[PDB]
Amino acid sequence: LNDIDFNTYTSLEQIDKELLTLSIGPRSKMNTLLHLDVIRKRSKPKELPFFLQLSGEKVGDEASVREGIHRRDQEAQKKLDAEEQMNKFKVTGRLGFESHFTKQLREGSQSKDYSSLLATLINFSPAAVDLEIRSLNSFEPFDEIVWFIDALTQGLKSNKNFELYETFMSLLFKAHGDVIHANNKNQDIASALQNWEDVHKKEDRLDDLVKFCMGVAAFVTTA
Amino acid sequence: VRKLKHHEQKLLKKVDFLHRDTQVMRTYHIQNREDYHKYNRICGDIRRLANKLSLLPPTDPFRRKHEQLLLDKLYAMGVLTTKSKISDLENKVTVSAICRRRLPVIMHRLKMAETIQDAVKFIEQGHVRVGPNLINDPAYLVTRNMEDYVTWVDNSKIKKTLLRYRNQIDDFDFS
Amino acid sequence: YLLVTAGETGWLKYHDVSTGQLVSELRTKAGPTMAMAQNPWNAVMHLGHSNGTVSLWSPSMPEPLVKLLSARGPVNSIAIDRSGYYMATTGADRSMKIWDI
Amino acid sequence: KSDFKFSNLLGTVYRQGNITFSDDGKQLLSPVGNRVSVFDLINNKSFTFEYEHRKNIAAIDLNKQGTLLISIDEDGRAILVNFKARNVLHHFNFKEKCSAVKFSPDGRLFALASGRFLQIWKTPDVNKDRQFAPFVRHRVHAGHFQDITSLTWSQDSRFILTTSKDLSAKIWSVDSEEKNLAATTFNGHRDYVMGAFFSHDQEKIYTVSKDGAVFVWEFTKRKYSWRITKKHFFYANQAKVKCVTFHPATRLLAVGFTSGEFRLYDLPDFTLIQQLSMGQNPVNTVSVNQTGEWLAFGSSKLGQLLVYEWQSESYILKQQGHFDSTNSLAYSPDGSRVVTASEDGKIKVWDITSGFCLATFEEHTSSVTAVQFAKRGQVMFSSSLDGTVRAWDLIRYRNFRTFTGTERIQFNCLAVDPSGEVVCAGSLDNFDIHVWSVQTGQLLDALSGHEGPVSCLSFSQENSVLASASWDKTIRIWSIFGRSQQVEPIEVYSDVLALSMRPDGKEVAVSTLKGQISIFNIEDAKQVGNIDCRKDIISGRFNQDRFTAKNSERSKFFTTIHYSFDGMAIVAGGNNNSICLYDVPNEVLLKRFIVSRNMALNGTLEFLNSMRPEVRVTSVQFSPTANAFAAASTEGLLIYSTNDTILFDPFDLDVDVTPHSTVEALREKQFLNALVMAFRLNEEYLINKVYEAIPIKEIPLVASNIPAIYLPRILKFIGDFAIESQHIEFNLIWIKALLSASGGYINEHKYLFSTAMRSIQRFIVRVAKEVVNTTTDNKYTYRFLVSTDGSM
Amino acid sequence: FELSDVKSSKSLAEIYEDDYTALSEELQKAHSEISELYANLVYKLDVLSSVHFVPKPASTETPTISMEDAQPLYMSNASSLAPQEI
Repeated sequence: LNDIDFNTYTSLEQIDKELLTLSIGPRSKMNTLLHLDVIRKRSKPKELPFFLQLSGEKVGDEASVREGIHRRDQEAQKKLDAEEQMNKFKVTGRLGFESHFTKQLREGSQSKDYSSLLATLINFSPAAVDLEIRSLNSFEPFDEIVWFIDALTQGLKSNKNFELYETFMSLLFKAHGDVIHANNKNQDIASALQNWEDVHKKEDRLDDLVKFCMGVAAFVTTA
Repeated sequence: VRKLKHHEQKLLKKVDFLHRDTQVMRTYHIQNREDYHKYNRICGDIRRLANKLSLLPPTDPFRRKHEQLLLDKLYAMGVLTTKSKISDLENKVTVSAICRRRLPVIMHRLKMAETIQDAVKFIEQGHVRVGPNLINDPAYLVTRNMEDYVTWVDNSKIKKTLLRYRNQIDDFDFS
Repeated sequence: YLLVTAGETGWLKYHDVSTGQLVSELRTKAGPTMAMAQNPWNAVMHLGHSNGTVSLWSPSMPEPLVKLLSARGPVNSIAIDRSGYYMATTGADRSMKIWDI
Repeated sequence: KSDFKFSNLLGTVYRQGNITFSDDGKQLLSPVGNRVSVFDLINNKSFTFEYEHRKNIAAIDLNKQGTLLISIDEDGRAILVNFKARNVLHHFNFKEKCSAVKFSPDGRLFALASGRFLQIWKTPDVNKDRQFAPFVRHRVHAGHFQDITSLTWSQDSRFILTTSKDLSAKIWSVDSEEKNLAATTFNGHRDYVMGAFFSHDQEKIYTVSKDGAVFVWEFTKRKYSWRITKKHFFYANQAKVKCVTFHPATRLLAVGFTSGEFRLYDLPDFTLIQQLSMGQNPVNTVSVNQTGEWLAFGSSKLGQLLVYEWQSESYILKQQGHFDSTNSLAYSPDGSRVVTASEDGKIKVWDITSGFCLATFEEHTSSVTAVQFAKRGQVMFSSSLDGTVRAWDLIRYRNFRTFTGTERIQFNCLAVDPSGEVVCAGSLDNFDIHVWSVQTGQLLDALSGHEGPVSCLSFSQENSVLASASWDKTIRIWSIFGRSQQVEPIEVYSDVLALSMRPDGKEVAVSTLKGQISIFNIEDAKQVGNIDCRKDIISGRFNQDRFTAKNSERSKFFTTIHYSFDGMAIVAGGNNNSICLYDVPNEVLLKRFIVSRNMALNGTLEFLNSMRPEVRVTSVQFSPTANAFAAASTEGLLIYSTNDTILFDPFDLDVDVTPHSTVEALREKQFLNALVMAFRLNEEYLINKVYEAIPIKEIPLVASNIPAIYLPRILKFIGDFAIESQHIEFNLIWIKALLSASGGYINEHKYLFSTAMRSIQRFIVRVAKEVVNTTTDNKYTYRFLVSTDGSM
Repeated sequence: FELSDVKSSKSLAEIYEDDYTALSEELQKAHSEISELYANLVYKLDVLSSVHFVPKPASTETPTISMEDAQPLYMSNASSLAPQEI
């Protein structure tokens, strides 16, 4: 009633467990996430020898013409430029081996609950999120991917931040879709994806609702 | 400085740091010397565009299109009346043509005010309008169509008296 | 009959005012000239730069006739006796000099 | 409904002066001509301060604790304002032209570089109730010889660096004892000085020149003082430093030259982190986030503002406002986008919900004269003096077509059929309405019959007719479909010059040159009624005039009219200083806003205080969400809104309807009664509370039993809440239940639920299909990645 | 075209270097110049014959940014193409 006494009321976080909710934030974050890479590609900025070696047509050697008989250089020069920035940035500050995100994921796997991982994942910045999801690992045991899949499935069970959990899943399929498809039918990943699919086939009611509302709305307003 | 005498002229024939500009000042009453210089510089700009576009290869779609653009835009401005020539552009675009396009001169030939100075006084006193909106500064070159749609502002003493003489005043319009 | 207009881009122009033609136009490699005063026994322009150097210029040739190191920092002001014999320079490092030109 | 606050300003993201970041680094404050725009970066939003100044803002600053904002215009006139409420606290008058302002990082006091004196004031408390005269001086110093060109505080709040055109940099202290400590100067330096900074430990002092020289002074020994430890140089050809900023905690020096180059250096070792060219015009202002990660750059010549993130090389925002003057306006059919056309040909597409510039279009050449949409989300047409009418998409963002006449004739006004199939354009050199087909492209014909230029056009979007109005003192209603080609001419008393049409499609409203807004019924071709406007217009005087601001008809008429979407209200604007909001059915004015108090703009003084930019409203429109309206004027795209709703506007109350009674209704579980009483009170927070209170298994019963008087208000509220609320299927269950329970009523009175259905479908289209499309994409990706055979 | 009956300023070494290394750069130079000066002219005339203030249009290496971009900055050209034309 304190909200009454101050005649101002705050929206609830989530009304109920069965109710899908969105991230409390901008609606631009979904588009920015799903289309981050192309944003980079469109936001990159715009930009002798003494002994010459000429040819039989360029100089007057039509005889050698009638009996006629640099990309690797640019590749080498590109290598060289890479060396240049590589040793131009030379900070020796002492930084931890294991990044915060991957560590937090690790003990989340240990404890079999990913609450903190989801919290920090949502708190990330979009450029970051893309960076880490791209820079996961794909070794044989597939532990990191399995753990991340479990985290996303746990979140969809949580019924919060529905949009960001789906878009994280799509980003993972974008980056490491190749490996997951390749080593498909491996039992662990199969089970993980099967849980994910179970939750998602549970959620499709939202598609139903949106289609109904749109169809009826157009019918009423134009007929 | 002193209308200096014969011998000292011969020694100093060029020491005066103190008249077509003034001739136009008197004949069509343009506002200031800087105004006249402005018109001259405009004419020179046109001339140099002609020279450089001519230097451009005459057999170029770009050059010919840009030529037609320029000439049409000048015609729309109404400095000149023809369209079929370029030597017209190099010769008859004159400070005289621009200054006769000037608004009070338009008022005079279209017969708003009997004299150029009366026209300018009326522009100051705010009695004319071009299309919807009125005009306060005489140095206002009027486009072809607009100068065709010049007339007085409403409910001005000038229009009231004109209509009174005609005995065609009509107070419903609060003329 | 000569008008001297030293300013900020670092530049000194003699403008003959009777006939009306820029007689001379000398760049100063120094910088924004801080002070300026004319030697009248001599009619040579003393500019005072930010280095702490006075420089004596004449409209004929494009190099300083002479340069003096007066003070450190910049030179606020310079004034010249009417006989063009003595000069006084004041520089923003709280310094004052009396010079035998 | 008749109250509007100035809620936003679009275009001109930066005009002149200092740019700053907020404490949290989440907000960028920019000075626009009179006011201050706040761009909230993480939540992707914008905002503009209601108060104006008298002239252009010359400097800003934000208190570090994120509470106070001082803003000074070009004559010492300073306004001190609060944020957490956005109100003006005081306004003092520092008599000389200020040059820079800074709040000491303690916040206790702020310094002020004006001319060649340094001024240091204490700063008023905010928690303190509004005092009368709270500004108090703390010190004045006059050690310089020319203008103080830049200023800096120390990290501890005890020392001030001032750089002046005397070629010098001065350390002043704030106390007398520390004056004794370091009251020191810094000489020996080339063309100008443009910044001075303490290092992190403060034993090193950097001075950045104008020629391009950096001096590292360092308190070392040859009884010893401030040697010039090192000299670094930029090397630009002729470009010169224009503005510099130094983040000490990460040792960044960002420098913006006059050629449009800007560089980032790491300072002590002095390495070039990077270098970019923003444009061919000088970079005019710089600032740095506190965490060192975001750089803000302002260039004034084009009014372009950039926020860059150098760690990751990513542009958080890169907008550039219009150059000349927003000539015309158009809203998207649902209300999300706004397209504005300059006097240059720049046609920019803005998004509203985040006040940003989604795109620009440059394919026009001369000034654009009118812009308009279809009754569809697809297309958009523009008309310019170019002699062309250009048809753009807005899903691929590209021209369909360039309609044009035959003689390259300039087009003043535009209109488009509802079916998006016929395009009509009215010139001024021909006074024939040229009519093109969309899909074919080649112009059908020239509707002729006016004499004198065709001032404006529009289409009745129900009978699908067009009214065309001309300086022939006349209106002309054409039916141009189906075998007939029939005309109907009506006469007004004087030159019509603006026109608009009832959304239902029955009436026209035409503003003439006497300043009377006549209103006609179409089918009867008769005059339903007119509204005088001559006296309720605040024109402006001209400093070059010889007469008064009353007895001149300089802008005594309205060149822009538009209806509201209930068809009950009219917004009007012209070359005058006023935007007047009338209402049709009773012929009166509801409101009058003054567009700008800025004596720089010409017609802004009513009595002068004993060629140039004038103020004028080129075109107005309502919003298809009918909670806000926009006016495109010489200073940009002003947007007034109602989204405050700080107002007790009840409806059909009775003595027993109180918020406490509503809460008691909730507790005793009559959800229908609670909702009805909530609307009867008509208060947003109570509506919100009850709405989120009632349960799902009972929503359908409520939707069944809501009274028909409250169907429209509930639909509208649901739409305007479901845009920015995160309870999707809550809103969707609600909407589905509403449509199910009452559909036939809405179909029978579609014109009454227009804006309601518009908002609902906007919610579903813009922020529901997107979630479901991503869902579908993931579902199919999973199906394919599992179903198919593996690799190898 | 026309030959050059004046002495060649660059010897064989140089002309072969040139053969070792938009139609005519001089042509684009003249094109840009005439465009700029014509913009100046139309400025002058619009100031003279308009009714409302008009500003001077503009002023007239290293990597550059593009502040205008006639796409929403997140749309791929693969998505701006239409199926008929591909």
